[PDB]
Amino acid sequence: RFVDDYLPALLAQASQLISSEFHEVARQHGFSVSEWRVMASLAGSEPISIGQLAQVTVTKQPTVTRLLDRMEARGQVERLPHESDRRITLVRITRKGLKAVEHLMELAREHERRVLEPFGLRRAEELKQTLRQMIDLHVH
Amino acid sequence: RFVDDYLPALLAQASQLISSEFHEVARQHGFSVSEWRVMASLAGSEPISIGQLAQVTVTKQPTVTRLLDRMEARGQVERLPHESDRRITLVRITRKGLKAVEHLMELAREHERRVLEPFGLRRAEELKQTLRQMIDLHVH
Repeated sequence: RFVDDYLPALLAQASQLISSEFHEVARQHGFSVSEWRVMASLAGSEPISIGQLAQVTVTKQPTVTRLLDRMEARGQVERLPHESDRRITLVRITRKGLKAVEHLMELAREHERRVLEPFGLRRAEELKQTLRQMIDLHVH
Repeated sequence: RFVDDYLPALLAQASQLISSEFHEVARQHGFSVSEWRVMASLAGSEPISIGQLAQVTVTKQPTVTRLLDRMEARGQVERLPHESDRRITLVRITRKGLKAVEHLMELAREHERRVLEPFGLRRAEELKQTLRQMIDLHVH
C-alpha cells in the first residue's frame, strides 16, 4: 500500500485531523479558520510581511489580502508600510485582536498538550524539532 | 511567538511545503492534485469505502464523489457495491489508472527520499511512526 508510509500523505492526514479538532473550538468561539490562523500567527510577533503571513498561515496571498481587508476594518490587525523597501506591506495584530484571541490561545495550548501527552516529552520535542527543521529547509 | 512551536501550525506548514513541491511534478505529468491523491491512495489497495478515501486524501466527501464521477468515466477507478452493508460504496484503482500513475509514484518515492535524507534513517522512521500513531488516534 503506497500511501501507508508516504511522508506527504502522513503529514497531510495528521495535519488535517489535528487542526480540524481545534478549528471546531475556534468556530464555537466565533472565529473562522482563516481568522484564527492569522491571529494566532501574529500573536506575540513583530510586524511581518504579507508574504510571510501567507506562508505561516498556509493561505494563498490574494486570499490573505482580502482577509486582512475585513480584519483591519474590524480593528483586529493593522497593515503598515515597510519603511525601507516599500514594495512590502507589513502586518501586525492589534491589542483588540490579541484580547479577542487570548482565551482561544489558551484552549489551543491545552488541546496541543492533550494531543502530545501520549507521546511523552521526548517524542513530542523530537517531532516539533523535525517539523521546524523541515519548514526552514523548504520555505521559499 | 505563539505560532513558532504550535504543533498544528508546524504540521500544516511542513505538509504544505513538502506536498506543494511534488504537486508541481504531478501537474507537469498531467495530474491534478486531487487526481494524484486518489490514485496514490488507491495504488496497491483493496477496495475501500468513499469515506475512507475522503479521509486518506484529506478531501471532502462530496468533492471526492464528483472527482470519482469523472475518474470513473476515464476508466481510472471503479466504484463497487459493498456486498454486505450496501449503504457503503467501495472504490478501487483500475489497471489503466495504475499504469497511468506508476512513473509518477517512482518520482514521488525519489522526492520523499530527498526530503528525508538530511534527517537520517533513525529520525525519518521516528517521524513516520509518530505521524502514523497520531493519525490512528484521531481518525473518526
